[PDB]
Amino acid sequence: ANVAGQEKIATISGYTWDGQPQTEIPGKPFVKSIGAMDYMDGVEGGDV
Amino acid sequence: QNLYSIKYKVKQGVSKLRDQQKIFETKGSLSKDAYLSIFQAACRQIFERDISTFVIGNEIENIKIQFIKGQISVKEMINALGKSSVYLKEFYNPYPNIKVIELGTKHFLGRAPNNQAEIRFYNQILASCGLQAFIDMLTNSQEYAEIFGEVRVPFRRFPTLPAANFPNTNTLFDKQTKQNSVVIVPSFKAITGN
Amino acid sequence: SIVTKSIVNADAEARYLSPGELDRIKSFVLSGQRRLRIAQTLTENRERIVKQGGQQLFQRRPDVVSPGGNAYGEEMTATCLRDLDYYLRLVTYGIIAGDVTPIEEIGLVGVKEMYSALGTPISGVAEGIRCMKDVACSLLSGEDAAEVGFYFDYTLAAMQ
Amino acid sequence: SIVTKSIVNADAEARYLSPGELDRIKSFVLSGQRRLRIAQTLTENRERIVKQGGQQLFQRRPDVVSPGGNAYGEEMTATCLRDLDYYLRLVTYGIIAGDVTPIEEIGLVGVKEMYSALGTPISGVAEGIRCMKDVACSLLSGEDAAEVGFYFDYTLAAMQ
Amino acid sequence: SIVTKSIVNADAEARYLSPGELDRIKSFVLSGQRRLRIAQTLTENRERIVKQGGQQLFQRRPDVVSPGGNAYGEEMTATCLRDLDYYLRLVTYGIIAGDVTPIEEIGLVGVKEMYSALGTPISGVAEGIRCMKDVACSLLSGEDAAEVGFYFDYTLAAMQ
Amino acid sequence: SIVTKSIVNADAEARYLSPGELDRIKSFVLSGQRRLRIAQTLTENRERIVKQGGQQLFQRRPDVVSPGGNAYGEEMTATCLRDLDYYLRLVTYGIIAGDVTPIEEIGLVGVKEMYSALGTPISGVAEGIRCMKDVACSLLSGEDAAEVGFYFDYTLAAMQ
Amino acid sequence: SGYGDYSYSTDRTKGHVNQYYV
Amino acid sequence: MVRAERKAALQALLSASAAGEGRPTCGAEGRKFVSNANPVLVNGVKCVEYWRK
Amino acid sequence: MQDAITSVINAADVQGKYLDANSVEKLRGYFQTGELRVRAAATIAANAATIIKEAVAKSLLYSDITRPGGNMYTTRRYAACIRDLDYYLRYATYGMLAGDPSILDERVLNGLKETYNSLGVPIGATIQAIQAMKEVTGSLVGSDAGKEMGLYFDYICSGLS
Amino acid sequence: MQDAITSVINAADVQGKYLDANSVEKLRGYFQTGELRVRAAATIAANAATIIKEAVAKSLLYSDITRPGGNMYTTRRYAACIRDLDYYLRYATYGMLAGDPSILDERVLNGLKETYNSLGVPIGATIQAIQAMKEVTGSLVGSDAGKEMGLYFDYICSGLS
Amino acid sequence: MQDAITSVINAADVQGKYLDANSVEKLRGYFQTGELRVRAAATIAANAATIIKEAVAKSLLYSDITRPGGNMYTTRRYAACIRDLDYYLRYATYGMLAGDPSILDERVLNGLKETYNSLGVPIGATIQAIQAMKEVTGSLVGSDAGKEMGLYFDYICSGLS
Amino acid sequence: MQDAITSVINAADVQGKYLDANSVEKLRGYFQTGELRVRAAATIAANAATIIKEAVAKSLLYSDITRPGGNMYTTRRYAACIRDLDYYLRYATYGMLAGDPSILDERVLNGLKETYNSLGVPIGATIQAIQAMKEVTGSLVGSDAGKEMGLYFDYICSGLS
Ligand SMILES: CCC1=C(C)/C(=C/C2=NC(=C\c3[nH]c(/C=C4\NC(=O)[C@H](C)[C@H]4CC)c(C)c3CCC(=O)O)/C(CCC(=O)O)=C2C)NC1=O
Ligand SMILES: CCC1=C(C)/C(=C/C2=NC(=C\c3[nH]c(/C=C4\NC(=O)[C@H](C)[C@H]4CC)c(C)c3CCC(=O)O)/C(CCC(=O)O)=C2C)NC1=O
Ligand SMILES: CCC1=C(C)/C(=C/C2=NC(=C\c3[nH]c(/C=C4\NC(=O)[C@H](C)[C@H]4CC)c(C)c3CCC(=O)O)/C(CCC(=O)O)=C2C)NC1=O
Ligand SMILES: CCC1=C(C)/C(=C/C2=NC(=C\c3[nH]c(/C=C4\NC(=O)[C@H](C)[C@H]4CC)c(C)c3CCC(=O)O)/C(CCC(=O)O)=C2C)NC1=O
Ligand SMILES: CCC1=C(C)/C(=C/C2=NC(=C\c3[nH]c(/C=C4\NC(=O)[C@H](C)[C@H]4CC)c(C)c3CCC(=O)O)/C(CCC(=O)O)=C2C)NC1=O
Ligand SMILES: CCC1=C(C)/C(=C/C2=NC(=C\c3[nH]c(/C=C4\NC(=O)[C@H](C)[C@H]4CC)c(C)c3CCC(=O)O)/C(CCC(=O)O)=C2C)NC1=O
Ligand SMILES: CCC1=C(C)/C(=C/C2=NC(=C\c3[nH]c(/C=C4\NC(=O)[C@H](C)[C@H]4CC)c(C)c3CCC(=O)O)/C(CCC(=O)O)=C2C)NC1=O
Repeated sequence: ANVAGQEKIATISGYTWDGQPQTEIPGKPFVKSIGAMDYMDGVEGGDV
Repeated sequence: QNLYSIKYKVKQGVSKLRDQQKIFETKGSLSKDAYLSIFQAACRQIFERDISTFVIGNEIENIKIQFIKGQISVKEMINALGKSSVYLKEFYNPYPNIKVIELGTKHFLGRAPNNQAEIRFYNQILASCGLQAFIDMLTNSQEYAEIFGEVRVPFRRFPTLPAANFPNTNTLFDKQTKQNSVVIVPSFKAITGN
Repeated sequence: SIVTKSIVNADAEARYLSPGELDRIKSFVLSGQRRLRIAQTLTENRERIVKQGGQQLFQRRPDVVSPGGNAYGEEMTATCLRDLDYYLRLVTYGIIAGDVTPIEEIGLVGVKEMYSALGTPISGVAEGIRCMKDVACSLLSGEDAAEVGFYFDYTLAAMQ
Repeated sequence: SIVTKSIVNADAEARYLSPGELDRIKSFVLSGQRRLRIAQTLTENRERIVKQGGQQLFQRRPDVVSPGGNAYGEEMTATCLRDLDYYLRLVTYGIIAGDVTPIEEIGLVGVKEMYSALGTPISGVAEGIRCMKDVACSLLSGEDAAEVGFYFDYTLAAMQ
Repeated sequence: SIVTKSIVNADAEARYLSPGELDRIKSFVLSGQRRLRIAQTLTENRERIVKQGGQQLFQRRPDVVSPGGNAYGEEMTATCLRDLDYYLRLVTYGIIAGDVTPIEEIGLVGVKEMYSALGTPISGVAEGIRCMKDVACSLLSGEDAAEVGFYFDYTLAAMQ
Repeated sequence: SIVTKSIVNADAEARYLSPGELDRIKSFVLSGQRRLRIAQTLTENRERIVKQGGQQLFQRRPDVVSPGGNAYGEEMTATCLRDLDYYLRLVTYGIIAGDVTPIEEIGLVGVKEMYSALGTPISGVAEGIRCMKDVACSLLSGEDAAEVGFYFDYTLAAMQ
Repeated sequence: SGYGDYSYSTDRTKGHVNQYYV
Repeated sequence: MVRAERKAALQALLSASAAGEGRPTCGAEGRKFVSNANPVLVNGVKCVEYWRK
Repeated sequence: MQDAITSVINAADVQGKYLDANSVEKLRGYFQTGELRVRAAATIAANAATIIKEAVAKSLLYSDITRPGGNMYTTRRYAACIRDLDYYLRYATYGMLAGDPSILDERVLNGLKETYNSLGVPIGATIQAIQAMKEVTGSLVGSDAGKEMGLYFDYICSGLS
Repeated sequence: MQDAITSVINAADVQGKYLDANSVEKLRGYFQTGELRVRAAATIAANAATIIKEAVAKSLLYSDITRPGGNMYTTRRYAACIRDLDYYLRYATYGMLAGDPSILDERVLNGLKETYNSLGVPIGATIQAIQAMKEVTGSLVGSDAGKEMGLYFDYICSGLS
Repeated sequence: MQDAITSVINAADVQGKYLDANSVEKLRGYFQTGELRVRAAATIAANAATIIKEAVAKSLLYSDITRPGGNMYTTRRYAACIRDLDYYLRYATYGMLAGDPSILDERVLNGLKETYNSLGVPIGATIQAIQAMKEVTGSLVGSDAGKEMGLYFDYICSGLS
Repeated sequence: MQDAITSVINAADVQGKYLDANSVEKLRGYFQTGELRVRAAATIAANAATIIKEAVAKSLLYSDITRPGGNMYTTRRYAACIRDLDYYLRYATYGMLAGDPSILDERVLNGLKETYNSLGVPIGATIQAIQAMKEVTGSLVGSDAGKEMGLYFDYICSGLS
């Protein structure tokens, strides 16, 4: 999951430093942000 | 009862070989035919068989004549017999020193090595002085003089008390000569401490 | 046995049995029919020898069956006579074996260490074997009574 | 006890316990872990002390268990050994009390009147307490056998 | 246990315990003081629960203690109540363990193969556990009686 | 340890520990509160004992720190002082065990064979221990300095 | 080991198989 | 209690200035005997036969 | 495997005992420290990959073990070595939750000293990589939790030497 | 062999450390129980013939192992039987004085299961003659002393099973 | 070792029996054939060296085992070959006198098939030399005695294959 | 595995011989006792639950092993123990029909002593549950049939000791 974000393939939502799920909206766990890169094409396996 | 029940109860115990054992020694005024049966019995203890098939014929001939004349005792004939070229060729050349220790106590003491302090004591003698200093430390020990003295020939000596020595001494004397190249007592598994 | 004892002495010396040792083995097999007869005479008079020899011991050593004695009661006196049946069985083995090795290897080696641990007087077990000796020697002739008297006498000296 | 024997002497004169009396009471409670240890050994060695002390008694007094004796029979011998177990129990009460008072108030006052009224030889009971004393003194140390022997000795003197 | 069952499920997958599994383990350690109190109440009423529970069982199943019945006599009725003391001990283990694992691994696997070999009716061993359940549920409140009623009910269904 | 050295002597003759041997073990373990204090005075004066004892050694043996000597250079003189701490640590082991067993089994058996392999003069190592002994024995009272003075004396005689 | 030494590999004899026509 | 026992075991070390035999197997040392080896370990374990023979 | 609770039920079951006051003391000791263990078990599970990265950098990333010819030279031997530290940290966390070292004898140490001798893996180096992983963890989780995790690291090190 | 004092010194010595406060507290744990051991060790030395005589009567005296065909049948087997029981009782007293079971591993249990299987000696009947000897000894030495002596009777039985 | 007599006393001793009619039949069988065995034992003892000279000439002397590279090549290898036949003939005579094959299991066959495999000695050739020694002896001593000696030759051959 | 018929055929086949008069007499020894074996084998198949129920009651039912702490304590261990007694009784009936103990070596005794030592099952208590099962079976099948069935109960006990 660090290799995936290091090559800029995707962002994998994980845990905080003490075991709590990461989230962008505190209702549900593992919610991630969006915009302008999730809909950009031609960058599927970018940086690979 | 049946043949399987009876056969299992007859074999329990140590062995009838402990009771069926002969001890050779010199009493007063032996003839020359009686000295010759004691000498041939000493060659079966130190070499595990009679020498006719592995000597040329003149290696230990003067030790035999010197004994039949009554000039040397059974303890001198056994020290002079174990530090000869026949013993060196048979029980020192083909084996490591760890196996030479277990065979030396077997032939000259009738028992396997007692404990680790004994294995590391004889191993330091075989490293510094060699084989003939090894034989002198066995025949000149206080254990030898107590059980064999100067008039008896060593025997199998079924031991009890040192708490590994019965099963170890039985594995040495129940294997035939050159049965395999395994070391019975290579060492004792290290007990905690120093 | 004569045969076993001669073979271990000839294997220890790594040769065959001499003609003088092969005659002692022939002298022993010729007496086998007689030895077998003496042992079947003691085997069919087991109760009479153990019961009578036991009753005789209690007359000679009345303290072993007294209160506080070792063989006191129904259960301890039956064990008392159980031991006399062990040693009469061994004596019939030694008669047919021709020697005292069956008696020595069974019930004479460490016999003082066993009875001294059980609390039984070793001196009374020897007087009970002496009493079975005469009950048995009365069932045999003068020539057989000296034959079996040997094996009863060796058990006593080993038990003192 | 010792606290009892000291309060009785202060109560008798209408005064408080003297400092010397309070010193003895203090010395007595500091021994409780030792008295409780000796008493618990004799309590754990009942059958050894009673069976051996009794069998040694029937070797010195064979007539009490013979035909015509008081302890003759299985039921009468169990009562013979029942009484030796009564006097071992009292010895443990005297050890922990640090006094011969519990042994005296139970089974020593009027003991000759009782045993004569039952037909039992009083001297045979004192011989069983002297035999049961040696089996107890052999299971204890050299210093523990000095205390336990003080209570076995007082009982024998009172039984004569 | 609840902690053991979670670790073997996470070891089978070669991972750590998830935050959802670590909450069920935290919910279990906070109820430990309450679980220790309930099981400590059944442990000081063992005689009342086993005596009353079995005594009440002989009213429901009077044929097991009748002549010819399995638990007939002093010895077979004491063995009868011996079995009820086994299953009450296991129930106190399951209360503190939080689950029925201790009751299943001891005395519920192969239980029908054992009683069918001893000749005991399995249908009567279940009615005796039902009778200890009510004796025990009367010593507890309404909230604890439903707590321990779970472990008594699982033993019955496994024994049918 | 003194307990170990007594068990091997009794095992040699195949007997229980004599009263004279059980008397030593009692007198030894009762003194444990003072052996633990003597070993603590040396354990907190390690730097003064090694820094002072090694400082005297290089005045009496100026050849080990000259060119060609074993302890020539700052890194070999530091290894010199490392060995003086090895032997002081063993002396505190011997004070607490009441015997020279820990010293001889760690750093006395084959000690001449060790230094002969490294080129180190054994007479210079025994000179550094003799100089540490005065510093150590000067921190202690009249008879505590006699106990500590022995383990330094056994190490010296063993090291020559 | 020595000079005259036995080994299975240098044994061209029919001694381990009793072909008695050789 | 251990005073006379210690003063004698200490004298044994000093007066035991025995000679040397063999080839050095530890630098210059390493002769037939190992330094300060406890002799009670080798000679304290004895071979015994119940019913001696 | 058995945890601190199962360990007490099993020891009282082989004696035929109800849970007495001495068994209730061992059960209370675990229930009190139980909230401290679920807190460290969640903080170690989230930093698992970066704990081993920092523990290797402190012990044996800057030695010459990775030099050509030694173990953990090739990529296969380097990847197989961090997978063991990956093993020891995960099984010391199963032992800190359970409060019992019983799972380490069953599923870790069984025939492991013989496996390293057959392969040639330095066992003294594995013990110092584990001692570094003990220091990295004891700062992340604190002193109380770090002193419990260090109890099961010493168990792997003692059963490995 | 190492006793309880050497077992604490050897634990500090393998770290190169002086005796710290925790090892000094283990040393005090032995010095306290040291006078309780010399008392129990002297009472077993005097009642040794009695303990073995009672363990045989309670265990194996009127069974078929003492009858014709049993191991202990002949008078040589009986004297060897009650001599082994005198070995276990003397070595279990060495282990109680030392406070360590290490002497039982080198000088008692070494090759002892291979010895009895060679001869045909029943192991289960031996464990119950040792268990009966533990019961007779707890009566003589007390309850707190009998908890220590029984600690080394179970070490022999567990390594002999 | 036990002979025909000791074998019957030992089998009745482990059962607690006096010698019944069935044990007396086995004792009579040995006492009858006892004169036949002391006659053959003196005939084999006087022709011991020439029996094996003729038995080797019939089996192994005119094969190619003595060819260079065989087992029996060197003089040491040849002298050890005939020393074994000295063993087998002398121990089959101890077994014919005793009337019991018990001495062959104890002092001959113990670890012998492993000793020949370690040295490389052909097992089937030894059985073929023993079968010749069995035929040479059965003509010297006769049919009744030769059929008893051939009973203990087959015992050495069966325990060797 | 081989029965008494194959044991005679394999002895002739190893010599390349046809069945001679002595091997034909061994074949008649089995054909005679063949109807006595099918009668005993059919009565054990019907009274198998009864034989095992009695060997347990006479041997190991009210002892220290059915109590908390001993093997056979838990109900899983009780059902496992009386299932083993049903293995020995079924395989001892195969060996009686075949007249050969060879099936007991491959399918019963193979690795069985290593199995019980792994688990901690008492061997001496197992031999007496098998000896008690031999005593219950001799009452059901008779005296001459009980001499054959007891021949394979002792083979299992002698190879299990
Ligand atoms: C002629 C062929 C031959 C050899 C080689 C041999 C070796 C041998 N080495 C031994 C011990 C030993 N060997 C070592 C060796 C070493 N320690 C290390 O850390 C090293 C890397 C290493 C150097 C190679 C040690 C320390 C012992 C003593 C073990 C102990 O005291 O517990 C022992 C036990 C006796 C004793 O302690 O003196 C033997 C018999 N015997 C033979 O017959
Ligand atoms: C100090 C540690 C240690 C032990 C224990 C030990 C035991 C030992 N026990 C032996 C024999 C034996 N041991 C027994 C023992 C028993 N038979 C029974 O039925 C009982 C259940 C059991 C004793 C409780 C018997 C019968 C023999 C065979 C003795 C003979 O056949 O002469 C032997 C063979 C020598 C002999 O005694 O004749 C040894 C060496 N050796 C040691 O170094
Ligand atoms: C074959 C060789 C052999 C012998 C001799 C032998 C003796 C032997 N005698 C025993 C007991 C006994 N033996 C006696 C014997 C006697 N009491 C007396 O006052 C008399 C002097 C004496 C008989 C003449 C008694 C009373 C007991 C029971 C001891 C007790 O439990 O109090 C026992 C213990 C219980 C048992 O019988 O199994 C053995 C093993 N065992 C053997 O293997
Ligand atoms: C903890 C799991 C567990 C259980 C339950 C268990 C049971 C168990 N029950 C037994 C016997 C028995 N159990 C009973 C029980 C009963 N009879 C009745 O009529 C009632 C219906 C029922 C009780 C409610 C009886 C009568 C016996 C003895 C049977 C006999 O000997 O005739 C026995 C054999 C003797 C003994 O107690 O050692 C075992 C091992 N063992 C275990 O390990
Ligand atoms: C023979 C097959 C083989 C390979 C390939 C190998 C790789 C390898 N690369 C390493 C480090 C490294 N490798 C790099 C490489 C890079 N940094 C970048 O930014 C670039 C993208 C990349 C260049 C390719 C760096 C920076 C380190 C040091 C990492 C550190 O010390 O934290 C290390 C640890 C230290 C060392 O020994 O160098 C190994 C073992 N070992 C082997 O046996
Ligand atoms: C869960 C319990 C458990 C453990 C502990 C375990 C250890 C284990 N370590 C292995 C290899 C290995 N382990 C190492 C380890 C190291 N190299 C070093 O330099 C360091 C000192 C050390 C890292 C700390 C290496 C290099 C190998 C590969 C050996 C090879 O490929 O030849 C292997 C061989 C398996 C394979 O490669 O597929 C096993 C089974 N297995 C288990 O199931
Ligand atoms: C009393 C019971 C007993 C037996 C049987 C016995 C056998 C035995 N045979 C041996 C060697 C030997 N055995 C043979 C035998 C043979 N070569 C052939 O070609 C033939 C087929 C075969 C004989 C018929 C040879 C050649 C050697 C010497 C091996 C060598 O020197 O490498 C050795 C080696 C040591 C020695 O000879 O002293 C033993 C111990 N020892 C015993 O104590």
